[PDB]
Amino acid sequence: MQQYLRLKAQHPEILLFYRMGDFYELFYDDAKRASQLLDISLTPMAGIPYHAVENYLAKLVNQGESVAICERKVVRIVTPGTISDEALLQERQDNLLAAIWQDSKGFGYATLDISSGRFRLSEPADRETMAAELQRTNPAELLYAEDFAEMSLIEGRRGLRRRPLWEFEIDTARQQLNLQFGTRDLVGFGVENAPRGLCAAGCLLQYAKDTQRTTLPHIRSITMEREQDSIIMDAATRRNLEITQNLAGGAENTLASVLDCTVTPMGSRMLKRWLHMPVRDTRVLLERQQTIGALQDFTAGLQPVLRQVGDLERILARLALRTARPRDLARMRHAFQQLPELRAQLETVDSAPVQALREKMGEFAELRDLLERAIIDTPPVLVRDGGVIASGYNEELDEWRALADGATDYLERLEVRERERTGLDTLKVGFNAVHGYYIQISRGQSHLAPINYMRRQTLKNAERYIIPELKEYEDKVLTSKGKALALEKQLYEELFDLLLPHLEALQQSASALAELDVLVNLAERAYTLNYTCPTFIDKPGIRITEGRHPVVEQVLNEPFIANPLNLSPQRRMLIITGPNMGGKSTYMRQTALIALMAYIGSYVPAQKVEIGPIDRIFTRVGTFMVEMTETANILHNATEYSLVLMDEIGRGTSTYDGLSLAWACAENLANKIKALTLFATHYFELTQLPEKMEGVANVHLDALEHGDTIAFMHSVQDGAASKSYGLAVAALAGVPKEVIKRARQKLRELESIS
Amino acid sequence: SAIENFDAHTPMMQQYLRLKAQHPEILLFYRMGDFYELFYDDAKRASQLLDISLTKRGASAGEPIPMAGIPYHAVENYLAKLVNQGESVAICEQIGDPATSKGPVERKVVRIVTPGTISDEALLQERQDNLLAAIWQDSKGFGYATLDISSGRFRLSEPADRETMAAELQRTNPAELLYAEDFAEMSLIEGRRGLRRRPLWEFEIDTARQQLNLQFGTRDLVGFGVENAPRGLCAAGCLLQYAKDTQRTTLPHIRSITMEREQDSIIMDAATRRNLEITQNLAGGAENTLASVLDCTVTPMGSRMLKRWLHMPVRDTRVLLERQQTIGALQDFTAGLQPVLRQVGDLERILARLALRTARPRDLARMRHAFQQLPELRAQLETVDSAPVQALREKMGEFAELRDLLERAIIDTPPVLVRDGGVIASGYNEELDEWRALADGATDYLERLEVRERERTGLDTLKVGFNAVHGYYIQISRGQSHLAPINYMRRQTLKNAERYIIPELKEYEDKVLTSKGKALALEKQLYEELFDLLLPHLEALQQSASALAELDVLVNLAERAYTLNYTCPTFIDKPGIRITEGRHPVVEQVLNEPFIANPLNLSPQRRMLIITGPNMGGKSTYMRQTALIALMAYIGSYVPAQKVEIGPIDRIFTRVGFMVEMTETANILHNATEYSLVLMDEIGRGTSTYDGLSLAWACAENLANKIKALTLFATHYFELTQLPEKMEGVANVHLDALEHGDTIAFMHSVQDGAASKSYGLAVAALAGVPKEVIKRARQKLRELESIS
DNA sequence: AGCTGCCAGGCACC
DNA sequence: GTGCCTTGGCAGCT
Ligand SMILES: Nc1ncnc2c1ncn2[C@@H]1O[C@H](COP(=O)(O)OP(=O)(O)O)[C@@H](O)[C@H]1O
Ligand SMILES: [Mg+2]
Repeated sequence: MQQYLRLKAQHPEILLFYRMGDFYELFYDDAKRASQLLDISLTPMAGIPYHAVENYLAKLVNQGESVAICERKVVRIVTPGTISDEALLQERQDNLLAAIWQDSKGFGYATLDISSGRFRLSEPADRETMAAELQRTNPAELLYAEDFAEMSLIEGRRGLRRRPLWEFEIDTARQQLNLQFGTRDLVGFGVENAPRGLCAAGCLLQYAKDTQRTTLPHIRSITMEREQDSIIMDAATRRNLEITQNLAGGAENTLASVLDCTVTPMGSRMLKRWLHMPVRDTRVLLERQQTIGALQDFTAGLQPVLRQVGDLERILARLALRTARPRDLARMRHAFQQLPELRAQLETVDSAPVQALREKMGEFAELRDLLERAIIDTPPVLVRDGGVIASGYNEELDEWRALADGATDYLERLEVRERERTGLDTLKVGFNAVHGYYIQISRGQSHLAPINYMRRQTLKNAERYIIPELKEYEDKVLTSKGKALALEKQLYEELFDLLLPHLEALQQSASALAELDVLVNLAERAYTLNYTCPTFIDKPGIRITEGRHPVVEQVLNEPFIANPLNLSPQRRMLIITGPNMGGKSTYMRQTALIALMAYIGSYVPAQKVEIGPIDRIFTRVGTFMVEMTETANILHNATEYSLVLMDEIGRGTSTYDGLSLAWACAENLANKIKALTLFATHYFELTQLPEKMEGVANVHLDALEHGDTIAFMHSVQDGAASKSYGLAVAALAGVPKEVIKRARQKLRELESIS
Repeated sequence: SAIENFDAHTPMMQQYLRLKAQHPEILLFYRMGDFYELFYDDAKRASQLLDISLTKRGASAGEPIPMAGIPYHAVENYLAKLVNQGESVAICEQIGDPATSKGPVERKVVRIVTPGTISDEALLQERQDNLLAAIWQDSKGFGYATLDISSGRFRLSEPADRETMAAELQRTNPAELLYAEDFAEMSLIEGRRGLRRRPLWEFEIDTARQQLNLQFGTRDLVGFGVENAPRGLCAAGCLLQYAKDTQRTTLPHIRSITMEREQDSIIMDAATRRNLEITQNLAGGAENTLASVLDCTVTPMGSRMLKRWLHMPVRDTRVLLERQQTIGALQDFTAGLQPVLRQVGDLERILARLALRTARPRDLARMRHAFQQLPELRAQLETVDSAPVQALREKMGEFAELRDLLERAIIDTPPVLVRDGGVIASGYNEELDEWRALADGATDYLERLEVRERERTGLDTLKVGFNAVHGYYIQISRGQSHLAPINYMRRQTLKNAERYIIPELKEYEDKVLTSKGKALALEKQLYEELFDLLLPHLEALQQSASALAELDVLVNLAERAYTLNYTCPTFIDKPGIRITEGRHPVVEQVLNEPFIANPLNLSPQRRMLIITGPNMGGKSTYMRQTALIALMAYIGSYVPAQKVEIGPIDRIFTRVGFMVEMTETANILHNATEYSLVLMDEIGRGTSTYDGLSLAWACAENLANKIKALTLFATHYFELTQLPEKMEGVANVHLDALEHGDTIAFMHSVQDGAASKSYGLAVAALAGVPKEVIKRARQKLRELESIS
């Protein structure tokens, strides 16, 4: 046990699994942390069983831990961002490697999805935009230059990896990026004039390659994510809208929960991506809109077939890495068989892009016929033990099998020859690695074992023998079965050689199939959930009719209530007064969301939506300090094409400081920024604003008082709120009648003064 | 779908289905030979829960039988897994003797492991209580009972309202909760772990009394002062009935019950406990809580007690003074006692296993070891001049006789279990010394017979060996196996060697095996004999463990008082709190800068402080420390300040800033009295400007003028600084700030009077709100300031 | 030292 | 009097 320490040197910053029998023990500083992650005991030992390493691996890997197995030297290493095995990955969630680094000018960024090969790079200018990306992409592993200054950005992130500065040298990166894609220059990818980003990308690429020690011919390109291309959404806005992850960490009662009725895992992952990346370019959208409406009818017929395609993206990765297993080629073939049925259905769909996805989807006939002949219906998990290549694929194999089988058949009749020529009904042939083939007599019966029988193993209640004949046909079995196992593997490896030259076209199929899933889904959702198609206008504005919060309406078993909205440049800002109770917050969020969805190509929960160009979405809807910091970022960055949602700011400090801060903020967003604003507030004094400045208007929520409770409504109406309900609720909440009456007195006296 | 009427099943599955029908909701481990097995549904679940194979074993009444199992020897790993996910398991054992059992061997469920009744070292946590509990509801209140099965501690109580009941669940935090079937307030109990719905009949009062009396050996419950408390007794009844059915043995360590009266201790509510971070930080960890800072006990049974104390402050002026006196006398003796007190270990829980006849060999060895530290504890404490200390030196006994029993009965370091022997020592039982010796002829015998047979046969590969399946043997290699004596009877064959047996050896096989088993049965008989010798003293032993735990706690609090610099507070007759240079006992450690200590004078004439101050000024911390100083004072501990005078305090309320705030606040208005300490922390929420301020006003008014509680009222509303003007008993304090220059500065120092101003704009400016906007908010502020 | 597979002891069934 | 079967232990082969 002294050979562990000297070989920990090899990899210091990584957990070292070490083999001791049927477990993988861990020592020293590494056991404390490994028991503190996986729920096991520390003795400084700690270890796991062999037929479950791949869970106590997938689970350290989930928490940003690279791992290193040790069998004698380090044989396997995994890292959070570089895995591609279906056991280690979560079915419907991206898993990225990222690299980040820092010039004096600003930041360079690069994400890799090792499975899809989806390789993106960006170049955030300021602090908070680098922060917004770290949020959105959620790298499972973060490479960062040692010299990286602003660590408060990535300080507590899981699976951080400090790397030398020289891995972010521009010309080493350029070469290696160009060698990877097979080009002279990266101009065809739109990135040659973007050196910061390319550094991030060169370092990342460098490292991926290392973790794999193979080519990665699925990584054939790179794209850059320009700022002006997307509607920008700060981390806080992403979180408040609950796009994929609800505020409480989970994933239900979220926008994706409602909108994500895709059937392939690769399509779930793509939908979620789109949802986090609304694009400002109406082109791509207007085209998405029209695709989505075309497949309205063809939904029922398409999805159940599309479901059979499966996760063809991730399978295509294990083909590239050459790790793909029997069941993976089997799932690849099953998908090819779907392609013709799908092609038949998209034939009629009159939409130039739907027809493009059918072209891009491919058919792949050779390959479908190839694996139809070369694999059985349902092979076993691994090639390891043969029985995967179908009978009739290759004369030679079949011959070697028929040989083995005729030795099995002999040995069965030998079981019946000896049973007859002994009169002993517990006789039987068996197989075992210890002894090879063997006859076996029960213990009570074993003394009548014929004199030619040679004994070999005394068991508790039986005895085992061998004879020249028996051993001679073992020879026959072992020979055949073994030669034919070696053939299956060679035959199976050749299936890789024939499949790989079409890797390019296949990636394109999975991707076309992936988009087809998403759009077919968005089409079904649009139809089922009574969404309408939003139209786009030139000036900034949001005109909604009977619109809704897409999640709240699916979740609550009370009726939703639909509200209008009418923001234009002549009506930029609504001062929303009245009680809150979620109602005001909902009216706002359904706005952010209806816009988000519009600007993703989806249909929207409303009788009608007109909408202008939006560049950022801000949603302070959630210390006083946080509130003000968030409010600061909004005032510093809103343009007049921003959508800005603000929730009773002022609460938390003094009547007058807050009244004043809120007044000063509304003035600023309405006269200076001129951004389209919903300004929830409680200050009644703010309702004078419409008189004191153009382009502000008053709207409100109200409540009905019946019986023994109070109906907090959901319905926005013109003008200011002429009532308050805090005392109303104090009453229903059990506060002594006399106290309430004293508060009511205090109320009429404080208000009267204003 | 098959009809599975009794007589369609096999004799075995009949026996199973009968026992299983007595445990329909919980897994049944079913001893079948060497394996605990599980069938149907149970197997399906067990398979999912414990990750084990789901298989089949021969249909019974037409349909096949799902099956899952685990060998008997690995049962406790799996009992651990299940108990940790709040699952009960009924253990069914074999009672009979299959060699004289015609049908299936008799089978009785002998125990039931449930999360509130575990008493094994490996299933529990050393520094953390594990309570069973029962709750039930009357038309007019709440009955409630708790057992700590591994010490016998058995309390009962009767909370008057929803919020006190919510306080009591939070405080006690039962791993398991039996609750009556007709319980109304599922808000309290839904979503707790180990929830157990029980039928009304178990909470019937005459039955509770019957059982409880019978367990305690009494005609009535008058001497436990609970004969008065049928609301709570009904809980006890249902608790006990349950314990008995889990354990299925006597429970001699459950000898009394004790009421927890409302007046006997400072009642704090959900909010207050959460917000004082007594044992749980505000995220859920234990890092940096009261208990983290104060808990340097050396035994686990002591760490647990300090935590019950911290959680239930006592209002007995006499218990408190005796406690302070102890922390005083013992201050010099902490360095010597603690290293000795540590070796006592967790005797509390050992005596639990002793009560249940469960204790293992290493349990008795550590009981012996504890006994061995008593004479040195009696020395160290004799010289200490303090009667309370001397009554603990007294109560902790010495136990010279039982110590000499374990020293003669058991070897120094025995194995974990009795099941293989090697526990009882030489000299204790002469019949065992005799049986051991006949069994250990190996010292040179099999070696001698081996060597003499190798020379007689001339067959160098000849070895003697035992293998568990075929007994002893003489082995010969296959090269030489045809040359072996004709006398050698072939016994076991192998690939390259052939083992034989002869009379001389088969006879030594028998001499050895019957004697080894005779010696194990007798040893197991001697071991269980230890329990009957010890058990008679169980009561005086329990009183010892308690003594040593309390000593651990006090010796601790003494050391804590020295190293952290605390002073004995004094108590007074009327309500009031008077702190000179006092600190938050916790936050003055996590901080790597000196803690700005602060004063406080609360009296019946100066009983509400409106507390203003900027955000992050130190307001919440000022209130938190006030309650922790009151909290520590009322456990007998020394306190984090220079001087403290504190009056009686019945209850502590906390509100920290919808329909929930309103209710919480109403509870404070209904149950607060002159003797309560109330912390409103920035309350008052409305749907308009002056909505919520109005309520805070009326609430502050009502608290000052009608309730007359002691009150720390932190506030953002400057409107409330006018309260002293109008209200009697109300005064303004503030946490100082220096805008002075352009920046902030939090001086963290409480001062008299209203604050100079609110700092909202300055704090907004510090957040990075653009200057042009702060400039215009100020233009607006001077607008609003001009009204008055 | 590593991998394979008999064995533990109940009871049902032929 | 052989059948059948969980999991963990370690014997019996390399
Ligand atoms: N007496 C003090 N001395 C030094 N630091 C303090 C003191 N009181 C509070 N603080 C620090 O200031 C922080 C914020 O204090 P806090 O009580 O929350 O102010 P407020 O409640 O008014 O918002 C605390 O977490 C603590 O670290
Ligand atoms: Mg505070």
